Amino acid sequence: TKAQPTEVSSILEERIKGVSDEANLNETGRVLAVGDGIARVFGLNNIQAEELVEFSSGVKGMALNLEPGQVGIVLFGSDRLVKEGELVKRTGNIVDVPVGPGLLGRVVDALGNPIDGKGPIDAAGRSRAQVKAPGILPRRSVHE
Amino acid sequence: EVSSILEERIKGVSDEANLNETGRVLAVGDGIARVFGLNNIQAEELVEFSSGVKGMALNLEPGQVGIVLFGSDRLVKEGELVKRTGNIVDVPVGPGLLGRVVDALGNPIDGKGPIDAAGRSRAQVKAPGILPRRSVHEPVQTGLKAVDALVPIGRGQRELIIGDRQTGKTAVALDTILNQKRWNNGSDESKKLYCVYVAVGQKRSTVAQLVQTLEQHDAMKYSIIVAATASEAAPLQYLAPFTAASIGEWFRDNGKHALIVYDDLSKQAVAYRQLSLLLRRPPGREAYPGDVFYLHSRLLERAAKLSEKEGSGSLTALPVIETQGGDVSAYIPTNVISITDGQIFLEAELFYKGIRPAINVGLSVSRVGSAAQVKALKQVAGSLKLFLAQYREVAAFAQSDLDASTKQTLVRGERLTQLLKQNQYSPLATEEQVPLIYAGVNGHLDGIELSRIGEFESSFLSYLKSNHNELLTEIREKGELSKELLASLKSATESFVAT
Amino acid sequence: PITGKVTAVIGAIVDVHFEQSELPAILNALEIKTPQGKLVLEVAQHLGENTVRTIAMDGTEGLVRGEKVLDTGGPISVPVGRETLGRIINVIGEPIDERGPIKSKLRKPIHADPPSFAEQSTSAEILETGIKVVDLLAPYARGGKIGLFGGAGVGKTVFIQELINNIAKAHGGFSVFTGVGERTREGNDLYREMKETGVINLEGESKVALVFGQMNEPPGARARVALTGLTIAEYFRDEEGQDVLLFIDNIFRFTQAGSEVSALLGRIPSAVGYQPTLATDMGLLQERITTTKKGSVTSVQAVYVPADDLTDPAPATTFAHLDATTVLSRGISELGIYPAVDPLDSKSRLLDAAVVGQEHYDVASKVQETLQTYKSLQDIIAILGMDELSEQDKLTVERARKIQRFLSQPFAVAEVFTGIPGKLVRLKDTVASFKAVLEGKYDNIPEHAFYMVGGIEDVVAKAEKLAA
Amino acid sequence: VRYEASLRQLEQRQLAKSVISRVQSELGNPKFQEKVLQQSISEIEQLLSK
Amino acid sequence: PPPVRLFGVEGTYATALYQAAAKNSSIDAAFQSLQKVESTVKKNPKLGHLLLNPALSLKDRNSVIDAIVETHKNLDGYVVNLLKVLSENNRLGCFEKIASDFGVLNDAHNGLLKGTVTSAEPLDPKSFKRIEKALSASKLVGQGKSLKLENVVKPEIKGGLIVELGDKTVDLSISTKIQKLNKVLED
Repeated sequence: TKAQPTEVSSILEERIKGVSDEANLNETGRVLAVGDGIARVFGLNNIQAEELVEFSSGVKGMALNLEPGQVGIVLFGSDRLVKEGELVKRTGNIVDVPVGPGLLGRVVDALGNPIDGKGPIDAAGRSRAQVKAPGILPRRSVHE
Repeated sequence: EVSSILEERIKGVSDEANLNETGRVLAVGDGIARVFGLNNIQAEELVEFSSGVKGMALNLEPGQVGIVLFGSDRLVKEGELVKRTGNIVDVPVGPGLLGRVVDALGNPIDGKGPIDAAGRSRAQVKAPGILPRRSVHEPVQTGLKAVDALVPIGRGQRELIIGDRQTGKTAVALDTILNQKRWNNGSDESKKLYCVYVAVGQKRSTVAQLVQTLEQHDAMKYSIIVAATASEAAPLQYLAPFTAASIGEWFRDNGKHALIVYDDLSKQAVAYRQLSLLLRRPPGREAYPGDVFYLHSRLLERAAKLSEKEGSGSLTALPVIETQGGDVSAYIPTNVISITDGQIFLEAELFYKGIRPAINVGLSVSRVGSAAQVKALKQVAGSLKLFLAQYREVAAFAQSDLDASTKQTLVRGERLTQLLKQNQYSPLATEEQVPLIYAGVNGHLDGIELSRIGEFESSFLSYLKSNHNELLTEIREKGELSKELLASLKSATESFVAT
Repeated sequence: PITGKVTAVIGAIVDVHFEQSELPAILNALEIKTPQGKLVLEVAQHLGENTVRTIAMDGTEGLVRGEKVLDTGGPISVPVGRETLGRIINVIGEPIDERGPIKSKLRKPIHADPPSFAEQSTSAEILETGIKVVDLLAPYARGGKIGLFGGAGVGKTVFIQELINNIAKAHGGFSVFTGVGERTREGNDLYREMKETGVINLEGESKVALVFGQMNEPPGARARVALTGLTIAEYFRDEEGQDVLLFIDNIFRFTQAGSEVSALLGRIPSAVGYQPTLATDMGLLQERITTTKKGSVTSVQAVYVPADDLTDPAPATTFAHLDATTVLSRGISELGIYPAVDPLDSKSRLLDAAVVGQEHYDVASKVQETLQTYKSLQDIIAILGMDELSEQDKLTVERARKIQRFLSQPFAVAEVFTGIPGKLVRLKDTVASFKAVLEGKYDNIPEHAFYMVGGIEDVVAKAEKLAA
Repeated sequence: VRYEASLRQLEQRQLAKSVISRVQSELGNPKFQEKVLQQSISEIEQLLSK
Repeated sequence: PPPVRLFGVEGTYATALYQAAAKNSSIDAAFQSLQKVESTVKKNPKLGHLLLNPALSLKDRNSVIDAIVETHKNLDGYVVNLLKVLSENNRLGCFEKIASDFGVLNDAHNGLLKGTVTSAEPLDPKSFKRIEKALSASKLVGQGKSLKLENVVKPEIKGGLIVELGDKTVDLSISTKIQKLNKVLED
């Protein structure tokens, strides 16, 4: 008739068997269709939008498509490390990167991993990647 | 009479069948019957319907196998047993195709007779390796002085013929076969080029003229004409060069040589476009499949001059690509241009200027070079290339007042241009190619007026034959030009210019 | 064992459905035993229900659906050793030199990650060559990619051969000529020439290892020939220490192969049709060519520009990766100059006043300025006459035409073919020669007697003997 | 010659409608029964031979 | 997992059900009860026609299931959990689709093949038996794979018969023989 991400036999079999979906699909997922640096996970109902998820792959990902009972993550990580039916655990936090004062004099990659290696991370806080820019009233005339 | 025919026809349905694996059409639309069954099924396997049509199965889908029909949909109808022929596409190979116009399956459409065949061999066969190949020493002669010298061609070699249709695109190709008649007479079967003309998307009326022309010039007896006509279905068109190549492999394998001229692989491309789009497989650039490149590469790299490991035999090829503006930019030309070694670039401007068939030989190139050229013909035609090279540049000041050097180039060059004119279906012996270029090189043509070049040619040749057809016979047999022979030749030409 | 039955063959994209809990990982290597020997499929997706989507590395003809497959478990592991040298090796790591089973002790996965910041070039040094022209006018870098331009007709293949010899002297290196989208005719020519010029000496040593990937070989295998070549190179660099120089043929035909596989994979073609993953794939390929602590790979590539439409992403991206370009010209070779390098086209970023020193930079600028002025001068020289132009101007032109001749040096590899012993000249003696030539001391010597020579000192002798 | 050849083709078409007539004869008669029975036993003969 | 794949197509439901109910070993019960509740559901004209129709909502469908579970109880509660799933998935027209498939899987587990003797007439009992015998005699019906052979009468086929089973058919019909004969006597 139509195609649904619940047509999957393992999904159906859990439902047919009347098996519970609490806290294994509310905060854990199991990976379904994965490939092309995007993964489709079943569950994670307590996922926040643009949360950081940590896969059992080790890969971390930012939820892009929050779909009814499905999430389409983007893998910040190689597909090599990812296999189908991996367990995706909520990192629980919106994508934030460490921010602070003592990052001067050290290369970091986007996650914050020092990729010059130098500088074991010293960062005061972490702050969400997407931040809405200050208002009109926040701005003031340039002169320096 | 009608009875003799009845007995044959009844004999042709005598002997009861006994079916095995079948599939049944669920729905048939757009030449894509979707069949339930055919659990086991070789890829590119032939399946024969209960409408009798044959097909191949480009999509093997998981629970239904999406057959591609080689024919009309009317014949097919819902719920139709689709017997599994159980044989991948194969076509007869053997000497029985010689002097036969056959359809793709191999059925003589000329009906001149059933094919004597030692095998039916599958359509797509992988290319011969690095070490199976060997350097091409043998030239192939077209009987057109310019092609044989300016664009020296060999045997095994694959070289493009990109040009606009009906300028005697087919004529240029046909001319080679006729000069190859001479070679064919020559006993050795590396000299018996058993040519294969692959007519793709060409109407039967035109191909009837071609067949008759080949017969007229008595060349249709080592020829094979593979016919996939304009109306003939796109699977047949797609596989027509592939199947045709397999025939070619048989000659090559036997150590013999042959020439396969694919005209035009552009329509082979178009047929694949029809197939791909209908199989929902994405069409590439210019709505022409992206792995059409992959097809062309497989087909064109089966053409090879083998080594003595696999016997020194060959399969010369000459793919023809049809252009509508000379748009080499176009995806299908770009691909073919890359694959081929050498190009022949035939151009309209020349046609108008009375060179019919018309070739722009400034924009023709060879990337297999003069290693496949007669040593003799090479010797007396290096000069020609340089004079003509200057002539191109100095044609850009031709239209008044000019330095003597420029004007001199024009005199030799205009005479040469007239000498390099040629009309359809005139092949010319190597022993007469060698003299004509020598004259031009020595600037002996300069004196004899442009209009009188035509008169000069026939007269010169007869005069050479009368004076010394011993010399001519020496050119042919020695195959090399001894200094004494060129001395004499120079004297002879001077004498001929005098009268 | 991990087994599955083929459940589709739509195109050459073969989906295999495996019994559950035999979970694959992306980039695995599957081998289907076939009457074609094997069909090697590489898992590039998981379609769930323990089904995959793969690409093929071998032909897909005559497949009977439902064939059992066995999963190796990861990227194909391609033989490495010094046994691979002088062997044309197919994608599946099998002889296409046909010299039989290679005795390559260890094999290593083809998909691999690029080195860390530390094991990437932190400072770049000039890998030496015997060709003076190369070491002046386009100095080769350690880790660097210097992409050759100017096709065979400039003696490109012979130039490449010369480089193999030079590399061997230079470091101790080896090479691997990897050919992408090979014309099988050209491949034959290369093998025969390479044997003859002894870069592959069967009895002797073979420096260069050959991997040829014909156009006919499926697009998936066309994409993976490059990575396979690279794996051998990294074994040389990392595990034999040796610097290597890896030739690539058309990276346009690399692009074309990748583009096709993207469309097959269903991925939307990006601009001009080129794959959406063009950057990252090239990125991996050209970041596994770098200077590790051990050796360094360096890659000389052939760029088949699409009708000089450099604007297009495939050339633009290629030029983005290439550090320097050496632009051989057919005009130059027609002025009898072998090296056929046209330095007014060849441009390098490795000519800097740090990379090769300030003195070298200034000297280079002078030699270039001399040539540039000479070229412009030749424009008006033809009409005006050289003798009618300034004493300074004809001094420059005279010196230049002599310099131009001095650039030419016989090639060691083709010493047999020319009959002229080649020259392997080190960087220091290159610098010395041009300084003196700039002061034109021994450039008061006829052009023909300053023709086809190596170092300045050598041609002092030749000058005298010619005159005598 | 032309009309002779045309007549020969016309004869085949005349006999074509006669073939149709003879088909109708098979489908009516207890040849319809007897020869279906023959197909049944033939199918048995083939299928036992498998 | 299932011993045979129907390659889904709502056979994915059947498969999932099959393995779940196979380990619950309640597939015969399920199938029979499923047939039984279906027969009387179908014979409820509203929602035996409109059940196929997709007029019903999510909420209206759920209320249909509540009526359905009033119609019978038990006999595999995994197919009762299936009813809920199917209403939720809003498909209840390809319900009998799943039923047919489940029957095939069920009887596949039992190891039973279904063949057919499509014919133009209802054949002799001698013919029925002889063909059934013949099929078992041939390796085509292997052992443990039983035979239900159903002769069917089809008017479209004019005379003769085609025996089908094992996706191998032997078609000794008059219609097909006639087709080739006619063709060659028109060619």
